[PDB]
Amino acid sequence: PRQISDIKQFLEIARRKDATSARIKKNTNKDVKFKLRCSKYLYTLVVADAKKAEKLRQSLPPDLTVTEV
Amino acid sequence: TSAIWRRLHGGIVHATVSTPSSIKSLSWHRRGDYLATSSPTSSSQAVLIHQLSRGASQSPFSKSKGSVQAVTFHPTMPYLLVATQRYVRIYNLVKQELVKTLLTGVKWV
Amino acid sequence: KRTKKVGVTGKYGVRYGASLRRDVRKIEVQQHSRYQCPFCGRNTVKRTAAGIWCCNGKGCKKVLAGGAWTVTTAAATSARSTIRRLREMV
Amino acid sequence: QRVTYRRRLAYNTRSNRTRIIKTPGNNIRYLHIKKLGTIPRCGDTGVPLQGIPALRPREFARLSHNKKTVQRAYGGCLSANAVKDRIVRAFLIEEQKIVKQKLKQL
Amino acid sequence: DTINSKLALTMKSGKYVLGYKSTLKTLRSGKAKLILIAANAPPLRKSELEYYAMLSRCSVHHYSGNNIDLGTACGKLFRVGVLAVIDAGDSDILA
Amino acid sequence: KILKPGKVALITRGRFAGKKVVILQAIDQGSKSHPFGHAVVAGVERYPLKVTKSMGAKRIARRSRVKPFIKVVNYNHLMPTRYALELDNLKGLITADTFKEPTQRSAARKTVKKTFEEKYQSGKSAWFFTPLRF
RNA sequence: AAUCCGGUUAAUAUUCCGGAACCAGAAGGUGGAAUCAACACGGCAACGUAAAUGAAGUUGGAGACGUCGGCGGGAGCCCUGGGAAGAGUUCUCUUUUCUUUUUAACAAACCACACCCUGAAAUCGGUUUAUCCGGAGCUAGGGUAUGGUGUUUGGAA
Repeated sequence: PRQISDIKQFLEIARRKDATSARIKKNTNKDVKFKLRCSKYLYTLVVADAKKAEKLRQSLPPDLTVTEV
Repeated sequence: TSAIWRRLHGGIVHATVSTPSSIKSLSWHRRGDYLATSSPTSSSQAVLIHQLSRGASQSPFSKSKGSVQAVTFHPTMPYLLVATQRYVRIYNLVKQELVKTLLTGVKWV
Repeated sequence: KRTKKVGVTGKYGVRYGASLRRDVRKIEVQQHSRYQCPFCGRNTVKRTAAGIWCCNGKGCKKVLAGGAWTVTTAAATSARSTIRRLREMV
Repeated sequence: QRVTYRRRLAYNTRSNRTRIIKTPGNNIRYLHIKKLGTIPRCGDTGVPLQGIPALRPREFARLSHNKKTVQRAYGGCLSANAVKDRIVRAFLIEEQKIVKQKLKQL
Repeated sequence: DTINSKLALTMKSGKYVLGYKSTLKTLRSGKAKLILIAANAPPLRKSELEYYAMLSRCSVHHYSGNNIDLGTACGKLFRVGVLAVIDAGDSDILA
Repeated sequence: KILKPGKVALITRGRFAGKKVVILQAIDQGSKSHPFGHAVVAGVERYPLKVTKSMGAKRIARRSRVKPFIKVVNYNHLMPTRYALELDNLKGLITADTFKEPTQRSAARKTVKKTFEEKYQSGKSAWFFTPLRF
C-alpha cells in the first residue's frame, strides 16, 4: 500500500482510469482516511481536518464509487 | 537594541553581523524578528537564522545535505524554504523537523 | 610466566613424550610468531597455511611463498646467494 | 507458543532460514527468509565496493544502472584506490618506455 | 655510514619533512632539494616520487636500509619510508 | 613549482579519473571555499576517436569533436606531467567568479571546447588528446 | 525469481474466500529525461542524483562456502511497574491472584568496523573483554558508503 500526502494527488489518481473504488474511513480520533483502490496499489490519504474532509469528498468525481466505513 | 553581533556620510549603522562565509541569500520573516542568511560555500553552517529581538544568531540545522542556494520564509506559517542545489526542502521551525521535499528534477536550482 | 619448560606445548598435557613435545615447541613457536614484512616493514606477516605467509598490513596485503614453519629457510637463503653469484659471473 | 516450519523442508539448512513474527491475530509464526545479499567485491584488492547495496545476484537486475555502479572509471568493478593505482602505474610505465625508446633509438 | 652521519647532522641543523604526503607537498612547491627513499618502498611509489623529483629538479637517494632503518637513522621511533631535505644546515648531504 | 598555468596533468580521483587536464590557474595558497592547495583545470571528458586516410570529411569531423570539462581539483588528486600545453585563448578566462556564475561556467566550457577544436585539428598536443589506457 | 494477514470445511489451505502485495516475460502507449556543445550534471574527494545510447571482444564480481571461542546489535520469548476489562479468593489477610491487552508480507521516509578531506604526531598516543593501530599519515575535526528482524507512517482496525 501507498500513502499520499497531497490532496490534489489523490484527486489526480482518482481521475486516472485505473481507479476502481474509494473508501472513507472515520476513525475514533476524528481523522478520516480516504482510500482509493487502483489496479496496483491502495492509495491512502490521511486527512486530519474535518472541513478539508467533506470538500474533498464532494471533490471526488461523481462516477467514482465512494463507500462508507 | 554562531554569527557574532557588533554594535561616514550619514552612516547610521545599528548592528553588524559577521558570518564565517560570504552570505548569498537574505530573507525576512513576516514579523521582522527572524533573518535568514544563506551561503552556498559552507556546509555545516550554510544557513543561519538571526533573532533580532534576542540579538542572537544560530544554525537551525544539525546536518545539511547538499549545498544551499537560497532560502525564504513561508508567507502564512513559520516554515523555512531551503532551496539546495537539486532539492527544495520544507522545514518546520517550531518543532525543528522536515515537512516536505520537492524533487525539482533540476541539475542546479 | 606460567609454565617453565613446555611453553606453547603445555596445551598437549603430559602426552606424546617430552622429546616430541620439545621438537613441536621449537616449530610451533616459529610457526605462530609474527614476522617483519619484507615489503612494508611492518610486523604483520602471519602463516595462513604451510608455506603461505600473508601480510595483514593495510595497503601491502602481500602473500609470500616460504617455508612450512618459518618465512625463510636456510636452504632457500643459501641457494639464493649461489644463484645471485651465478648470475653475476654470467 | 511453539512454531512449525511453513514448508515441507525439515532440517534447518542454509536455505531453510526462518524468522519469528507476531501476526495481527496474536500468533507466533515463522516467516521463511532468504540468505543475505552480498556487496560486490573489488576486482584487484578484493575488498567490498563502496556505494553499491548488498543484494542477491538475480536481485541486482531490478536496480537502475546508477545504483549498481559508481561514476568513475571501472566504477562498480574496482575500488577508488585500485583505480588510482591503475592510473598512476599506467602513466609512469608509459613514461618509462618513452625514455627507454629515446635511449635505445640512438 | 657517511650518509647516515650526514643525515644525522641534517636533522639537527637543517629543515626536513618526514613522510609521503609532506614529501609530495615539498616536491610540489619546489622547496625540496634532496629526497630519501627507503629500500623497501613500494616500487610504484618510488617511481612516482622519482617522476616528481625530475619535474622539480630534486636529487634522489635510495636509502639502502628499509623504512625501519631509515627511521632509526633519523633518530625517531617509527619507520619512515620517504623524507625530503629542504635545507641541510651544517651538514653537506646535498652535494 | 611543477604545477603552473599551462602544465598538463592527470586526475586520479573523482568522476574524471584518468583524464588529462591543463592547469588553467593554480591556487596553491588555498581559498576560503577550498581550504587546500586546489587548482582549476580544463580537461577532455570524451577523447576524439581515431581517424584514417579513408572516411569522408563528415565522418572525420564527426569523430574529431571533443567534449571538455572544467573542474577545481586538489593537488593530491592531480598527477603532474612533463608535457605542457599553452594557448593565449585559455589564459585568465577562469576564476572563482566564473564558477559562481553558472553562465560563465558554461561559456568557459564552450570556449575550452572550441579552443580544443582548433588545437586538435592543427595537430598539436597529440599526446594530450590521446586517451590513457589503464 | 516471486505471498502475506484474517476468515472459511464434517474432512483442504502460504493453494479456497476477503483484503493486501510480489515476480518474470511481452508489446506498444502516456508523462518526464538526454541530444544541432551527438550520448546528463554535482562533489577537492570518498561518491551522489528519476532518467543519463554502448555491438563484437575481453575481464571482474556475485552465486560460493570450514570449525571453535568469547563480545556487541536486533527479533521473539521470559521477566516487570501502572491503567483498563472480566474471572478466582475473601473466618482473617492480601490497592492481589489469574486471564485479556495483538499488528503480517509489502510500500515510503529515516537512521555510525571500512573509505575520503584538512593536519602532521615522542613528554608517543588511540584503543578492545581479548594488543592491535599510526610519517604507507595516528589522535582530533568534518565528510562518504553500507542500512533492517530499527523508528515513524501506509497496510490497519
